[PDB]
Amino acid sequence: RPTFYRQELNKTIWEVPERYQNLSPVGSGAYGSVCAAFDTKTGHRVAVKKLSRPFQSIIHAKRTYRELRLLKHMKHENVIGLLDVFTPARSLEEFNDVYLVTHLMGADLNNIVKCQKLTDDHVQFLIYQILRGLKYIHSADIIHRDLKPSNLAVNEDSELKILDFGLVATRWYRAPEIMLNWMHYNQTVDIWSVGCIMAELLTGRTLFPGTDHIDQLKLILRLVGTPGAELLKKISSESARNYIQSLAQMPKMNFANVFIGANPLAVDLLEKMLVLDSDKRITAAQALAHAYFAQYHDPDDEPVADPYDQSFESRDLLIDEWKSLTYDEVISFVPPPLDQEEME
Ligand SMILES: Nc1nccc(-c2c(-c3ccc(F)cc3)ncn2C2CCNCC2)n1
Ligand SMILES: N=C(N)NC[C@]12C[C@H]3C[C@H](C[C@H](C3)C1)C2
Ligand SMILES: [Ca+2]
Ligand SMILES: [Ca+2]
Ligand SMILES: [Ca+2]
Ligand SMILES: [Ca+2]
Ligand SMILES: [Cl-]
Repeated sequence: RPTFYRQELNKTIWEVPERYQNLSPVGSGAYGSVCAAFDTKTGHRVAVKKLSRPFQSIIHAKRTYRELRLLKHMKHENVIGLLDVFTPARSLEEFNDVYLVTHLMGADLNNIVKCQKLTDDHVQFLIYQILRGLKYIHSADIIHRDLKPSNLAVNEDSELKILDFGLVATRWYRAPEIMLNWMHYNQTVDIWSVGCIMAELLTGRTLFPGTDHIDQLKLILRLVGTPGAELLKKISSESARNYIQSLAQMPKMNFANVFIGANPLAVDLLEKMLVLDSDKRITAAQALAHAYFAQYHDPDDEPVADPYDQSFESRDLLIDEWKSLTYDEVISFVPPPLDQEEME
């Protein structure tokens, strides 16, 4: 049995195994807070997330289970996964805290594009990695739905992982079907976000920096043009349909005149991502085959996910049932090998 120690971090007590040393706060995460740490077992740097009040209500309890199940399933180099999961609890009766461990990623995408004019080759690599991770999570019928630079973790060598998938926020990267609440959408909501992110990496400017939902919609329509009646099919609110229908008709812009000086292959990819019709939007797997990524693309190294059983999502269980199921998942966790890759 590991010896734990207590340390106050972010004005609360963390209780962690001696294995993890030199904890230092590196910001909030989804439903928790995160500390960097040194794993004395492997000499690796890790990030430890302590969930906040994981069993306070059935909402917290189910999202705790959801997140632990999801992270236990994710095994991809561009997707956050688990090195460890622990609790100071000695039994289910004591079980009230959950800590999740992953490799340390020092930055997010906003740290990369802020004070640096990125080269096109570097933008290619960053977007390629997002799409590789999206192909994987999408293959398991998991969608991010709120992909944005602050949800892309990046290390010192621009290696990137998607986080907080499948779970006041900026809406500047959200797919229009999400932001304004369409009755049905698909996995390519995330591809819209990639388009917005890529545009910003190329120009240094946020593509659609709207001040409210209506201002953001008008910015979007100025670029991609007014939608046809067909897309009104997806909007339930009559007042919203009436408003959009009421707008003066706008032509789609030629993206080549918007992204002056960009790689023409980048402009072509943006044209395929930033389309209002989500059934016309390029998929992650299709985008990986686009010539923009030719120097990185490798079909042998763009894997899909094992099937993921989400049948628990339709079920209402009691707090103590979610808590016991979560405890089961903590105890059954099998840490991965330190080295899980081989030369191609
Ligand atoms: N520094 C770093 N490195 C890796 C991940 C995170 C992380 C996690 C997280 C998720 C699961 C897990 F098991 C452990 C940590 N959640 C939010 N963040 C963010 C903390 C600051 N914003 C960017 C990343 N932070
Ligand atoms: N001000 C910005 N950074 N973006 C707003 C934009 C700029 C141009 C491309 C699209 C459409 C239209 C012209 C309005 C987005
Ligand atoms: Ca390769
Ligand atoms: Ca190896
Ligand atoms: Ca490596
Ligand atoms: Ca090969
Ligand atoms: Cl599974």
